[PDB]
Amino acid sequence: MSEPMMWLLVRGVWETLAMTFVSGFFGFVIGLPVGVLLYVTRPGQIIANAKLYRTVSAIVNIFRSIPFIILLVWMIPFTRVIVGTSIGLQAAIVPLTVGAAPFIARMVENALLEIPTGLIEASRAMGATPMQIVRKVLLPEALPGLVNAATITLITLVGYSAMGGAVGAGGLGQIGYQYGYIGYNATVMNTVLVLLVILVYLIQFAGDRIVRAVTR
Amino acid sequence: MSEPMMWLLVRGVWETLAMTFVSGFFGFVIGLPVGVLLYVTRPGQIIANAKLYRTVSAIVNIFRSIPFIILLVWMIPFTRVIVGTSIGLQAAIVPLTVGAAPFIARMVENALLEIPTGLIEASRAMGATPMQIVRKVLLPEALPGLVNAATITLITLVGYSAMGGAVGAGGLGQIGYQYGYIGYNATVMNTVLVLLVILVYLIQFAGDRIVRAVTR
Amino acid sequence: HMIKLSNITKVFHQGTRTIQALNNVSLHVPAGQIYGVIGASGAGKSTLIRCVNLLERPTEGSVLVDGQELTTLSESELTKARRQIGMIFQHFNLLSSRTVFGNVALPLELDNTPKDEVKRRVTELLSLVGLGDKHDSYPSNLSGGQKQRVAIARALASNPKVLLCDQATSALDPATTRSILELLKDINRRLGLTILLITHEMDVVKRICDCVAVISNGELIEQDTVSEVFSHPKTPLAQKFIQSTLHLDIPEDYQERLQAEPFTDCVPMLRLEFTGQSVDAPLLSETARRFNVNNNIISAQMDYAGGVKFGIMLTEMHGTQQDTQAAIAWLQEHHVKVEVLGYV
Amino acid sequence: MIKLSNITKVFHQGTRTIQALNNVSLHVPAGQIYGVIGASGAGKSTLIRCVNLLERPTEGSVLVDGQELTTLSESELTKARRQIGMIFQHFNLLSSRTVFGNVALPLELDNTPKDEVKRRVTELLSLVGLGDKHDSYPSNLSGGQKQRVAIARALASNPKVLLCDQATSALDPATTRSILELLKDINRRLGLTILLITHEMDVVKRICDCVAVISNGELIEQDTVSEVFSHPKTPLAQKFIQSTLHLDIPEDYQERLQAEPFTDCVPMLRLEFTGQSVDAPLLSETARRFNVNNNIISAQMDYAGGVKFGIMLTEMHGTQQDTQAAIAWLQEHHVKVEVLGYV
Ligand SMILES: Nc1ncnc2c1ncn2[C@@H]1O[C@H](COP(=O)(O)OP(=O)(O)O)[C@@H](O)[C@H]1O
Ligand SMILES: Nc1ncnc2c1ncn2[C@@H]1O[C@H](COP(=O)(O)OP(=O)(O)O)[C@@H](O)[C@H]1O
Repeated sequence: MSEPMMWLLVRGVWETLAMTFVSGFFGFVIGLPVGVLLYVTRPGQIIANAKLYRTVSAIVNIFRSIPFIILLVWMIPFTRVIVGTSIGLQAAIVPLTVGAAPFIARMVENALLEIPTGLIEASRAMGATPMQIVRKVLLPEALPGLVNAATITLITLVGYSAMGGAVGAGGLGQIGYQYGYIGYNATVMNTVLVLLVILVYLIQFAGDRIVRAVTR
Repeated sequence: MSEPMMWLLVRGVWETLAMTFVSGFFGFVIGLPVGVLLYVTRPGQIIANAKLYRTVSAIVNIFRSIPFIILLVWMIPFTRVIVGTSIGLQAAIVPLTVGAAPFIARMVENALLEIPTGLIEASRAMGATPMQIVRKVLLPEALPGLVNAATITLITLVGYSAMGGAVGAGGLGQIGYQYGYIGYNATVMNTVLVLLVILVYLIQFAGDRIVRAVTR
Repeated sequence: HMIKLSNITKVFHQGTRTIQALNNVSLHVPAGQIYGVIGASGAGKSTLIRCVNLLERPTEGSVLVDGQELTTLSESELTKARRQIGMIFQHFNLLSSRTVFGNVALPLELDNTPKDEVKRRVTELLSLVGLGDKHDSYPSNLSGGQKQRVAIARALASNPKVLLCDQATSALDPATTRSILELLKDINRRLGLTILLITHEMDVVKRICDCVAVISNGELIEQDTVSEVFSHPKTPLAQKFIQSTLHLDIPEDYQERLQAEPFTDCVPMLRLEFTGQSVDAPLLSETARRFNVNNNIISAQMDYAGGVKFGIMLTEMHGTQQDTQAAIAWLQEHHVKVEVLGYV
Repeated sequence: MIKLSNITKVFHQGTRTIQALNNVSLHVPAGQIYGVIGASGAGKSTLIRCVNLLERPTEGSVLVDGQELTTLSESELTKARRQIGMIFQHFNLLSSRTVFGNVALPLELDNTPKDEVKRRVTELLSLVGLGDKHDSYPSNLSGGQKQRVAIARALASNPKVLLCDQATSALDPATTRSILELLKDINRRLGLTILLITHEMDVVKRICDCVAVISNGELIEQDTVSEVFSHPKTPLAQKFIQSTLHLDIPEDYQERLQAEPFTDCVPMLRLEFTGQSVDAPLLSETARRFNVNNNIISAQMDYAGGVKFGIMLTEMHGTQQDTQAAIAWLQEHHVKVEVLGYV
């Protein structure tokens, strides 16, 4: 391997952790409240909206049903308008989080749905307010669930950020696209593979370590 | 709105379909046998090698870890040595099949762990062969989950299929890439997006509904 | 009257069809007393209890606790109201995430309280329920009863005037339901805490309840005191529940033979109610000697409900057409209720 | 049909040795319904498995229809398992099959002509009262209805033995009545040896000819039902008979109850009746004869296998000379009289 390459990988390893973790964060700042407000609106729950649910549920399904690459490309104009660029590390983050929100919100609600409804009932009975019941009761109870989703989201975002390197998000994905496809060096491809696999096992192992840490 | 253009784009719709299902098909051919192998080999189950399950579940896992483009790209030499080509669908369904298989088997295994043990027990007491259990009992009982597995397999594959455009697998995703990432014709990018969204729903409404029919 | 439910009627539309959950149910729980509502599954127990709390909205009626009206009220008022009513549930409803300690404290956090009282209030309420050992444990670790103690201490956190019970002992074993009910019982006596109660188990009623309503299909069929319901039951159903608590089994072979049409060589099979006066009175032993009857006892139980003895017997009476007629009549004079279930 | 000899099984789990069953030996006379009762973890589930070898005893001998099952070709053990039908708590049917097909499965396993399985299945279905229900799925069926499918399927093989694992354990008492009644009418009509385990002494009564009682992986009593319900040898058996007969000494009494005679006391008694004793006007006789007053705190009477039995808790008011005289009279008449204490 060329020394200018080793140093280039280390950008990507970074530009990968960057995209993946940042996209993740923003995706939760959105999907999380989306998820919560998808849980409540179902029949029987604290605020039950037949119609509000249907709307939010169809659109997440729409957004979720657009294969990420197609999301990214269709989003080129959006990105520039907001970022001022369609290119690079921070440009990637716009589509990359739009691609994460539907995964996340759906998961969050599915995690909330694991919580036995009698817990709500206890809570209202103590004179607890719908905000109180969320942050005081519901979220704490799915923390394992939610931390599980995070693990599963960040991993998803790696593959997403990698496919962003065909469209120039940079990162280890860019490096693979160039040196495994455009023109080929065996060594460079092979350490791209191996870097990515490790980033995932590490992301997986760590999450499990956190989820296993929550009390039974 | 070119009649010249539309027909290529409509050649593309065929390009995904062929790519999605042929992979889906071969994926299962590998995925389904491997899946029962995992299940039955688990500690409580029929064959029960915890040493064989450790091995196979590892192969299964490391392959699931590799993000798809990185697998698609890394695979080219092999894809080639197989098909003789690289660009084009008949070559694409190689890495698209390997993309699915391991992903599948874990679904199979998970779909088999869904059916109550002790149908096995009832079953054993009747003189049931291990073969007979799988064939006569296990599989038929798991079926609504096997079909749900494929709906997810298939829908997953559409998006996988589209990542292939960047690497020139030549499908609706390639039309979005070429015209979306470079040309930015706005009517084709809107059309490619809606076409595919439409394709996910049809895959799921088909399976979502065919599951309804297979249950009890 | 601590809590007052007046003409409470609740209807639901689930389906095409419309079910009536509760119809003109009215009951007053005098303060410092333990009130049971018993009935079959689907009678409206769960609804009825919930209305008091306005976890359910009574379609029409009045809900009055501590004199304070509830039905029409501001949601910010309903919170401070709910500080006065503790509640416990059949499925214990603890946060799996929190320690037994903090589980109790959560209602104390709902309105902001200094961390200092919380440490105080909680330690107390835990020494009360007998969990003081266990401050640091997680509910997944607890056995069934321990959970209900927690749930009780938790409902008692706000130091409420009224405790509600939703099938609260229903998932515990016979051994524990005794120890839970007697713990609740103390709190009622010691702190004078008012208790509303719902059960399908008459046993729960005769153990700790002062008053009892029998509910059937949204309706209250019998409203009296426990002493009065277990002694001189005014309803067939009422009898069914009572007859149950004392486990009284008339073997299949008897019901098969028993026929309301009298035959030759037949003796009457009759069931006998004893109230506190007649319970210790040797009315059967006497009745043999006097009326030269043979008393054949098919099964029988005596118990206590609300500080009052009572009991029931299925027997067949062997004697002369006159002798039998005579001794029956002597039991009626002595405050045995004699009811003839057939001939055999 | 079933002769199990000195059978012991130890599980290999958790760096811990458990005795599921320890030196267990059981003969079941062909043609008979034979119960096994015990507590959770008492080792019965382990045991009933040992018959058709759903569990392998670490030592001991199983033989059915004279044939020792312990050393067997896995291919011979299928053929062996044709003569032992089984049924389960949770009914264990294929949700994917209809009532009809579910019954036809074991016939399918060892290959049978299309019409022969039609003949067989259709017959066993009327037998179980499901001939109405041929096309239904287990979705649409009652726990009893399912357990009838389960039965029909057990008999497809036309076996010499029918194993019941907690078969009624979850069912309507009403329906528990109907299924045991059906198991019975099969015993009587078809000469089907039946072995069942339960924690429920009430089923033990209903259809069992003999009953074993099991603890710590050993079964301490083996007798008739008649014997055990009427003349329970072990306190544990008695306790079980305190489940069937419901005998409640009210709580006010224990604090009230005195260990030894105190001035102005009357004794409290446990009177146990057997057979003819039970239809006797024995207590009404003591009223007149010994001028005593019997007050009944609790009394239950029950049938078990063609013998009545009963127990009652009573006070006896009278003289020291009158009381000592009824009690004796009672004993001479074979009421067992036990003096519990004083009130
Ligand atoms: N939230 C609800 N939605 C629809 N129907 C209900 C609801 N709650 C109760 N019902 C119906 O009304 C009846 C009320 O009984 P419930 O409140 O469950 O008390 P119980 O303990 O007597 O069953 C139930 O049997 C049920 O059929
Ligand atoms: N396959 C098994 N592996 C390990 N331990 C078992 C197994 N089956 C049963 N046991 C344990 O050994 C004991 C055997 O008793 P069991 O046959 O279950 O009687 P019961 O039907 O009364 O539960 C049980 O207490 C159980 O916990």
